[PDB]
Amino acid sequence: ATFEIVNRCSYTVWAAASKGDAALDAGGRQLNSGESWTINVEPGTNGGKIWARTDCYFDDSGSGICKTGDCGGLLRCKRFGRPPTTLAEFSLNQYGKDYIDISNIKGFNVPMNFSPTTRGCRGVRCAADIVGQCPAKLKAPGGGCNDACTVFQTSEYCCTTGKCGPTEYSRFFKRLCPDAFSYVLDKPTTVTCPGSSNYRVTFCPTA
Repeated sequence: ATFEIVNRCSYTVWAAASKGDAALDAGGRQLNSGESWTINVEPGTNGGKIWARTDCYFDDSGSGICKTGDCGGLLRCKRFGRPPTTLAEFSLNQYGKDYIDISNIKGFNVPMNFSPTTRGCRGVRCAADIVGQCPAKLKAPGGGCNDACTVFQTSEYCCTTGKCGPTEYSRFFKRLCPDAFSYVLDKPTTVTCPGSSNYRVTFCPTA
């Protein structure tokens, strides 16, 4: 499947694409404002994510740090990123269908739009100014708005027991973006698309 990853933000992002134990395509690439990086994700990829990293430094080997979404210091992500990360999440060719979402379970750093570029299904977006509105106790000094699991490490916020309900904090994310996951047991905002659909993810889709 083809994912086109567009940076509409006014600032540079370092895009990332991983399934947790490996890269998807090259794993990470810088996107200046307006740039696009096109990737190929293997059919059948289950549990893939794309995200943006902010305020990154990399040496000539591709080693360094990012203030949000750092994946073990690598330009070319093998692993998931350090919260806070707005996540575009997808499992493809799962019994004939593709499943996509955006999640704020791991916080929010950059606004995003996740949309098919083929027919049969609708996109989802989390565009609101979550960083600007972020509860004081959730604010990430490095930038972004952490998830309460990250901050507070409780069974309730992190759904450790598979039993958890909404919280003031999940509800904050949910108010700003009702079409993204806010906690582990949120009513699902997963969209079913045709198997082998294609997609575009856009950072800062409105601004």
